[PDB]
Amino acid sequence: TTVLVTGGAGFIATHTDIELLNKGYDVISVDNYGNSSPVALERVEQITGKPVKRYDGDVRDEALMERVFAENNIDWVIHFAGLKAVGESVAKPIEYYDNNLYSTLVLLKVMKKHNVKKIIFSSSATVYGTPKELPITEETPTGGTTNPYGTSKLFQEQILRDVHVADPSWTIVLLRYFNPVGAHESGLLGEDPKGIPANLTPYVAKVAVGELKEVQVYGDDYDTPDGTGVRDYIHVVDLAKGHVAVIDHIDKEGVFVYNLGTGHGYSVLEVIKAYEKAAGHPIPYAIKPRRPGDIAACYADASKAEKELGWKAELTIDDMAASSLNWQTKNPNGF
Amino acid sequence: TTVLVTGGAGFIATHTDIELLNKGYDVISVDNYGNSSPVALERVEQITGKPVKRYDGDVRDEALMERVFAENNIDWVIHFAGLKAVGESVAKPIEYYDNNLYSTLVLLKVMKKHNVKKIIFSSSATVYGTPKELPITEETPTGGTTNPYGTSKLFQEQILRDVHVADPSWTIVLLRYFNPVGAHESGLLGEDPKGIPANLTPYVAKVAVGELKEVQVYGDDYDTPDGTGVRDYIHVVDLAKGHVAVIDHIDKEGVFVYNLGTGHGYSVLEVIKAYEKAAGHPIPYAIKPRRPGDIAACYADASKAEKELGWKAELTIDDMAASSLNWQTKNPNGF
Ligand SMILES: NC(=O)c1ccc[n+]([C@@H]2O[C@H](COP(=O)([O-])OP(=O)(O)OC[C@H]3O[C@@H](n4cnc5c(N)ncnc54)[C@H](O)[C@@H]3O)[C@@H](O)[C@H]2O)c1
Ligand SMILES: NC(=O)c1ccc[n+]([C@@H]2O[C@H](COP(=O)([O-])OP(=O)(O)OC[C@H]3O[C@@H](n4cnc5c(N)ncnc54)[C@H](O)[C@@H]3O)[C@@H](O)[C@H]2O)c1
Ligand SMILES: CC(=O)N[C@H]1[C@@H](OP(=O)(O)OP(=O)(O)OC[C@H]2O[C@@H](n3ccc(=O)[nH]c3=O)[C@H](O)[C@@H]2O)O[C@H](CO)[C@@H](O)[C@@H]1O
Ligand SMILES: CC(=O)N[C@H]1[C@@H](OP(=O)(O)OP(=O)(O)OC[C@H]2O[C@@H](n3ccc(=O)[nH]c3=O)[C@H](O)[C@@H]2O)O[C@H](CO)[C@@H](O)[C@@H]1O
Ligand SMILES: [Mg+2]
Ligand SMILES: [Mg+2]
Ligand SMILES: [Mg+2]
Ligand SMILES: [Mg+2]
Repeated sequence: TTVLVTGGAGFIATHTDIELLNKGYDVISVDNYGNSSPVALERVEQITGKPVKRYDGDVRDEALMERVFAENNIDWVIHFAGLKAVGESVAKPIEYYDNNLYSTLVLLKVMKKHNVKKIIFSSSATVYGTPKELPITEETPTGGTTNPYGTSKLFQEQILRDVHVADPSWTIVLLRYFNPVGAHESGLLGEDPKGIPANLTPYVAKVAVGELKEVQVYGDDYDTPDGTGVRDYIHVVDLAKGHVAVIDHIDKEGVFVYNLGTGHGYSVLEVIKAYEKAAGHPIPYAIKPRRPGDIAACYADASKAEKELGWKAELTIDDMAASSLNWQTKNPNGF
Repeated sequence: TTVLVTGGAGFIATHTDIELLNKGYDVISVDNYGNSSPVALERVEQITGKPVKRYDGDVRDEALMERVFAENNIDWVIHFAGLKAVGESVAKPIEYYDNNLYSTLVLLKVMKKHNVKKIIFSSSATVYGTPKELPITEETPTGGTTNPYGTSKLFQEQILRDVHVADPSWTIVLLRYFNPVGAHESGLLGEDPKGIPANLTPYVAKVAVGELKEVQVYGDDYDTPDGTGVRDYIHVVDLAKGHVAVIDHIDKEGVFVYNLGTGHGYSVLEVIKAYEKAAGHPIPYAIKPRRPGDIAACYADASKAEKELGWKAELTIDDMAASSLNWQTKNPNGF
């Protein structure tokens, strides 16, 4: 089984690459390195002892994607390529909608042309907007998205559903990830964005090892116990294993929806404390205004994925923090 | 004032071109002729005695759209370019989403680059899905769209709203048209799709003049008085005049939403009868299965547009039928 992984050198993709390779799948990456390094793929290869076929370019480049599909026999696609910062998406909607919607459309056009009809889409808890209920299940209504990133994810889900309506020989798996954190136990690979991290834990990790000065905590006036945002953090290795479970167990036509989270919700301050326990010292933070697009609280009921895929997130917020900190200590500037 | 009209040689656009030109606006067309003829623009020029600057190509071609904006000083854009058949959209979702979403995104990218920040978007009663109430007002909730075409229109509206959030110096006018029918009184111009018409009235007109054999009536088991679909038909000349009213009266920043319809609902059989009265003979029809994506009944409350734009649709279903039939009699194969 050959798996094309778009955004193949990113955070979640590189952890997924490892887990796929370790189970005997073949892996091809396509990435433009907007938010990652090609070096991450060397580290995948080093950890696993296995190849990643590497293509360099944009998923919106039809000629490139035609070459990828012409040169390889692809069974599954995992579509990670996208821009993903909630706050940034509010200020740059067109950049988000172009990148995120059109990457998907060029991918699907080329897939259809080669009759490759099995896709895992990297969706997001953001599709639930302000959650109609907590914890969130796959029956919780979607919509009321609060930022163009989240909107783009919900739009993409609908586009994929419409593909199956027009051709029900497709297998479409919509994986709504919560908040992945952490690093591969080896410490050879972890979260390495370009520029200042837009997400919480890489920023916290960098402050803890002295690469950044101060954790910026966006809002303390949310309707949560300590007033900061509450999120379901999941170890990126558990999230990676979920992808392998999908491909191991789903070999039928249809549209399948799964929440991938832990069910445990942590506030921003509780994440900071987890890292402080891991580091053995204070991690400086400051309360700042709310970030546009942010909601108060979201966390998952992931029991559907356990039932149908045999999959559960085992790793704890301490494992997440320790592994993150191990990676960032060994690689303070990343790659 | 210079107005770029994308999809500038299509049905609604050519009627709009006339009304804009007759009020002293300058008009540029960009069109790929997927569903229209370049000859329609000669007829615009002939009716008005005024020029249309003609560009030939795809709105998704960034280099073309960059040339259009570099070569002209554009004040307003009216974005008609899209694929628009409900039933077809169900079978060809990706063609619809590519054409419709990416045309809009390339347009907006180029507009932003030249600081042209006034747009009228050709939206659609389809955004209301199965209407939560009748008649439909701009307060009726959107969503529950039943076909990728309608979905694409609702997605585009949200994208445009997100542009204004990121840059509230924009003027965005979302015009939700109901069902335009008819032709310019001259009979020199009218609805001329490529291939068999996908919409009702051009097909009815062609049957009436003997160009097609039999009106295919899609479903007679809807919850409507005669069981066929019910739509708010609006004379295309009234709809064109609505666009001029927007540009005459709206010169401020913001997002503005208007339903453009008559408030009168007609069944498919009542449309056929209107044409039979206009032709003076039976127009053969046959009851066929439901078309995928179709809803039972939609019609407009357009009083918001009357209030704010001084605009109202005056022309009746008889005017629509007579003018359609006048055009199709003089031009049985169109252009
Ligand atoms: N918390 C999370 O990190 C999270 C949660 C839910 C969903 N997701 C989704 O997961 C996917 C991956 O997230 P991630 O955290 O690994 O982010 P990431 O930035 O590390 O990974 C995305 C990769 O895609 C690449 N890329 C982006 N646009 C591209 C394009 N047009 N062509 C080619 N390459 C492109 C980037 O360079 C990057 O390596 C995204 O689609 C994101 O929305 C992420
Ligand atoms: N009942 C209606 O006809 C109706 C009602 C509501 C909304 N609308 C919207 O109005 C617009 C115009 O409708 P119309 O009835 O004039 O249809 P039309 O097909 O006559 O007009 C659209 C024009 O766009 C062109 N076009 C399409 N895609 C293009 C692209 N990518 N680049 C360049 N040209 C392109 C076609 O060749 C055509 O001339 C569409 O966006 C449609 O969804 C139509
Ligand atoms: C860039 C990124 O990885 N975004 C992902 C994250 O969303 P999400 O926006 O929740 O992720 P963040 O890591 O940016 O934010 C987590 C929490 O920390 C706060 N915060 C964040 C950064 C910071 O420097 N300071 C701070 O206080 C936020 O307000 C929020 O309450 O999970 C989603 C699924 O839920 C994914 O779809 C998003 O792609
Ligand atoms: C291709 C086209 O112009 N579609 C437009 C039309 O939708 P809409 O789908 O209503 O337009 P149609 O002209 O296709 O259908 C009108 C009615 O006639 C029926 N029918 C149609 C064709 C036919 O041959 N036989 C028949 O019975 C339909 O089932 C429907 O009840 O108005 C919408 C706004 O409301 C626009 O967004 C759509 O772009
Ligand atoms: Mg908790
Ligand atoms: Mg089980
Ligand atoms: Mg009526
Ligand atoms: Mg008034």
